[PDB]
Amino acid sequence: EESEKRKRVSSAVQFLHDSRVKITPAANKIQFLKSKGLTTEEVCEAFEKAGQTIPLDEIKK
Ligand SMILES: CCN1C(=O)c2ccccc2Sc2cc(NC(=O)Cc3ccc(F)cc3)ccc21
Repeated sequence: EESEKRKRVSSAVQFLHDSRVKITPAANKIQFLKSKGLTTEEVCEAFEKAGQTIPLDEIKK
């Protein structure tokens, strides 16, 4: 749980840093990360650690 959480968040951060990912809508990114088993908590953390505007309009909670 703990180790898999750390790894998910870290993978999400590198994901958000990908130049091809960055130019896509926030919605795409959230939905993909959710399909990757991240919690909304972890999604929010990833955006923070990646220094990217946490997408405020959060539909999928
Ligand atoms: C091929 C480039 N790319 C996308 O275009 C893209 C853009 C928005 C949403 C999903 C995708 S699929 C995709 C995935 C990835 N990376 C992974 O699938 C690896 C990964 C990322 C986050 C995780 F939580 C687990 C594995 C990189 C670029 C990329």
